Amino acid sequence: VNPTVFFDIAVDGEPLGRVSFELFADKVPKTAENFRALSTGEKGFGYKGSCFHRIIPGFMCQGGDFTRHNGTGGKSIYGEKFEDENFILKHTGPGILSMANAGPNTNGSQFFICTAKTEWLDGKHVVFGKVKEGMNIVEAMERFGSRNGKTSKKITIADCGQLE
Amino acid sequence: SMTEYKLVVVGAVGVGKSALTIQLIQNHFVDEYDPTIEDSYRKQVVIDGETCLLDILDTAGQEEYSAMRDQYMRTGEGFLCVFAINNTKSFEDIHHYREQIKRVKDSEDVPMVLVGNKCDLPSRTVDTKQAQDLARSYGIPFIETSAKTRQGVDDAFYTLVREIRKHK
Ligand SMILES: CCn1c(-c2cc(N3CCN(C)CC3)cnc2[C@H](C)OC)c2c3cc(ccc31)-c1csc(n1)C[C@H](NC(=O)[C@H]1C[C@@H]1C)C(=O)N1CCC[C@H](N1)C(=O)OCC(C)(C)C2
Ligand SMILES: Nc1nc2c(ncn2[C@@H]2O[C@H](COP(=O)(O)OP(=O)(O)NP(=O)(O)O)[C@@H](O)[C@H]2O)c(=O)[nH]1
Ligand SMILES: [Mg+2]
Repeated sequence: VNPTVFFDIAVDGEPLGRVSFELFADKVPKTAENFRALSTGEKGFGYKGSCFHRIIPGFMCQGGDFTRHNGTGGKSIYGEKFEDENFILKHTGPGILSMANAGPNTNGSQFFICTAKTEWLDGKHVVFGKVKEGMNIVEAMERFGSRNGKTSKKITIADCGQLE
Repeated sequence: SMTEYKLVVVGAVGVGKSALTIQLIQNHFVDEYDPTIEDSYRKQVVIDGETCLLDILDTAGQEEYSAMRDQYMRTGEGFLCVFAINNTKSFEDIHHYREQIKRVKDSEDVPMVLVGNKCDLPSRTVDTKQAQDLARSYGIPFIETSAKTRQGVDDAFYTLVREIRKHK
């Protein structure tokens, strides 16, 4: 049974709402496990408190740098980086959850949520989940973004964990 | 008002386009890698006694979006063509950037400067003579730089302004 995790999103510290994700442990178990563990914080570190540093309307919301909080950092539960598990799943449309990277086999903790189909990322970023509930929260996050991704308010993961 | 110069910084991923620009604008060195989407900066300087306003477009080196460079090449007045002296592929990528700029602007005469960056590192794979000969065949200046030590940073951007002045 694929796990489900949640983010409680805040905007300059004020609550916005909850987004939940199904993680495709049945297709990308190692990548889903990394995101699951970072969402519970069970290794002593993870997504809680971190921000969405890059939001580009029409494309995606990107976050997950909990080590440097500036979009350059992040780390996996396996080490600083880990390999591309597979590219079976595609960036088919809004709600797709996929790993950010700086080239082949550089997955850490940064991730992005698609707000449109981004098919040219297929075979370069590992898709491993999708928004289950709260896509309207992701839609609402877009207006705090901009052409180059700079955000006009601080969009943070106020709380996060695994749902039963 | 002072004359404005539209400078555009181009080159392969990781050669130091942003580190050079941020050194120019903010006088410090970014050690971490923050991959660029697109950033714009403004700075006034004095060059050869004349005060002017630099408008700098710091571009992404991502090969995936090479088709989308044509629009900022249309707008730009001069191009800082950056490679890293320890990255021979980035030196080879220079030809494709210059060819793309010439094609987009439909001119053999576009203000450009060749910049070999990271000259503080000991792992040099592109010889100074190699880059100097390439720049001579293009008819443009060649400047060696380090965003880390600041060597040549002002010189690279100011030389590009002088190239635009000679063209205009
Ligand atoms: C040409 C302008 N440009 C554009 C672009 C592209 C288009 N089209 C392309 C497709 N056709 C069909 C239509 C037109 C239109 N408009 C723009 C933008 C709005 O024009 C300003 C993009 C982009 C991406 C990078 C650099 C320049 C870029 C870049 C720079 S590092 C990168 N990608 C990958 C990025 N690594 C990291 O962060 C590393 C640090 C961490 C560890 C990464 O894992 N992710 C996740 C996936 C999304 C990606 N970030 C990102 O942000 O994509 C932005 C997007 C807008 C989706 C694409
Ligand atoms: N030693 C040294 N490192 C440098 C120098 N210039 C840049 N770097 C380093 O090289 C890495 C990439 O630099 P960056 O300026 O981001 O390169 P870029 O060309 O803008 N990359 P992109 O095309 O993704 O936007 C960073 O770790 C940066 O600190 C330099 O002169 N010397
Ligand atoms: Mg850059």
